[PDB]
Amino acid sequence: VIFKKISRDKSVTIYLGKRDYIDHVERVEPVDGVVLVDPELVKGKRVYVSLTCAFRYGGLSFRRDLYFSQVQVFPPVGASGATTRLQESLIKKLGANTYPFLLTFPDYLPCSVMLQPAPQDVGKSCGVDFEIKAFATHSTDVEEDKIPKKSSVRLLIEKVQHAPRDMGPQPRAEASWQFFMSDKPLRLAVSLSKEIYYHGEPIPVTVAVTNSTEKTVKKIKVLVEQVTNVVLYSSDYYIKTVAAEEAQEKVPPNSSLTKTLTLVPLLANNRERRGIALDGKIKHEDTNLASSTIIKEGIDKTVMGILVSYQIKVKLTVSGLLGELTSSEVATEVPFRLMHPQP
Repeated sequence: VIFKKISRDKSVTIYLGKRDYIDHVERVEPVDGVVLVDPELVKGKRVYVSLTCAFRYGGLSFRRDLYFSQVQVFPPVGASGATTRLQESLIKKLGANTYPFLLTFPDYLPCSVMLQPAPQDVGKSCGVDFEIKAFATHSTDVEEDKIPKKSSVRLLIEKVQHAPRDMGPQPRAEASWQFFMSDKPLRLAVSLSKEIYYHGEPIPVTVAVTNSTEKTVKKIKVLVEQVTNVVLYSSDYYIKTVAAEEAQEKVPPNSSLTKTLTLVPLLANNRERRGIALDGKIKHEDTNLASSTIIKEGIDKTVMGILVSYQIKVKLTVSGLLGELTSSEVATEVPFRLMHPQP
């Protein structure tokens, strides 16, 4: 759906073909668009188009430009390169005051992520925004580099994480426990079907409990936890359960059990959207859980602003022996990556 935005003084209008731009690790879809100007109003002026990736935190406020690119589209510079089908269409259709622009993403950026704090959280609101801006600027004998608000337009865009071609090794885990006063172990092996999952895709967690203890494994709980780490400006940490299933089955003393439970991590699983890393405005409707942060090798993690990750957590609730006051709970975790399907 081709969408446009006109400036207040109607001098600079900007057209884009889409709002979501696909990052699939291998490459990122460039921002190809067009700018229709009113030659009467932009006469003697210059019109630029900019791409900005900013991390914001927060009145108290912090902002870091994770990436910035800018080009002049009027008057023309003559170095635009080959035009795309969308650009050619829009130019041939809108008239002659139409000037194409192409703004590429680098490979060291994160994707669109927003985070609003919950009452039990000490962190402030933060996120990563992507913004395209077309503006007209000019100088005079009294002022230079004057950019009036009326001669400019902004468009918020999305940068969406999609699965790359390859994929990590099969997620596996193994934890063993020896409790107080007994060298008898409780072993727990956990495997996932694959290392990358898609938003909405069922996640098969295979759980193998080898219980050599005199204790009873009263409960087997499997969660999908979203761990999020703000890594710029303030060191905030969040961890929320976004999916949960129990086994409805126990493991008696000196017993073994292997079962498969299927978790689907969805934002719709909890009405509470706060304290969770999302991929859009916390009140919109197509907002999903943020995709796993894919940190490219050699890059310093802090330039991602917000690190998002997902893990399967297997919790075992074991019974107390004679003399013990309460039950006990042990747990293990196995990481995995969540994102949108391949292009």
